[PDB]
Amino acid sequence: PMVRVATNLPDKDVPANFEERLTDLLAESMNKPRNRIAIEVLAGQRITHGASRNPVAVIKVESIGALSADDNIRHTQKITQFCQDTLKLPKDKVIITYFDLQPIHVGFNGTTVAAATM
Amino acid sequence: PMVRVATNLPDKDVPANFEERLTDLLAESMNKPRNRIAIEVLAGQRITHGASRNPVAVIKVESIGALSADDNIRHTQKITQFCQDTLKLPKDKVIITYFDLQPIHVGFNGTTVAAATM
Amino acid sequence: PMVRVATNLPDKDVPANFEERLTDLLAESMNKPRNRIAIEVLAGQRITHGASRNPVAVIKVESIGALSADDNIRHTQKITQFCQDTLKLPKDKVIITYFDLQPIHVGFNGTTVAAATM
Repeated sequence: PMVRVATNLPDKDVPANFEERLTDLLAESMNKPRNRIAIEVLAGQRITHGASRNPVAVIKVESIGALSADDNIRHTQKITQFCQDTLKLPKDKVIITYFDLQPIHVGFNGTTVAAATM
Repeated sequence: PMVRVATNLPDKDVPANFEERLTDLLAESMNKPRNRIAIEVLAGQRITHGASRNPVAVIKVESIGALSADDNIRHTQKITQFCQDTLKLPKDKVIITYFDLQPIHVGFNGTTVAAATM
Repeated sequence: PMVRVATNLPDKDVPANFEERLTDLLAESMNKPRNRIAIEVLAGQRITHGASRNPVAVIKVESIGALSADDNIRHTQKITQFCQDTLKLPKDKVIITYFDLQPIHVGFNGTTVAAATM
């Protein structure tokens, strides 16, 4: 999985262990190995939501599978709770988009994922 | 809708009301509520286009629906004109990608959009 | 094509000609005109991969076509080698996601790509 978390909160408000903890959280929720998870954090960014500059997170989650409609209820519950706990954001200020990828559309270790599997 | 505007123009050149005005513009063009629209602005960024560092904007627009081929002619006309007016970019220096999302692939308010609707 | 390269390497480690050279590389690999290629570079960014803060690049490549499973083996080989050469990253620290776009989903020069073609 490839995750991007952007927030208008300043960088000082996104704890140093945010990425590590989110990695563990998503490994469990998505049934994915921790070593296959990348997390980008972009803090101190201009973001509005309904034209408001109040604290908000906008998140993208890409993965080959593990993103069924049922799965995504679980990931949204967990990611949202995680952001509430760590970033102190309200539930309605965590916006997540999921991208369900084909293995022919991911490059890693110098070739596509499809080319490295059965 | 979730919108990301990246530009190599410095932040001082992206007016404070850019996000608010773009929100109103997209609410009208896309027939979406203003409160359902998030806008990220990333200025002062390294971007080339045809290898040139001239002023350019690269924009992503995600939405559940409202992105038919006909709709996207309208949004492109409006977003481009908006960027010409506010950022003083030429028409051929505004690049937009549209992502038409399923409601099972968006998390908001702690669950998926699909789980919150009829 | 619209390319985004994010790295936790500092900006000083991403050479000034990175974007120009990547443009030439992708023009050849993808059989696309250089003038149709935009490259965003975001360096000095927080990124972890398997919870590690070691040097890594996370890359997105969007294009109308030119992204067949066979094509993507080639682009991944070339982009990865390019990042090894210029950014001194290990092969297993270059992560790429491909997005194969419809022409109705790209705006350029004030209208959609579909509206400008045959």
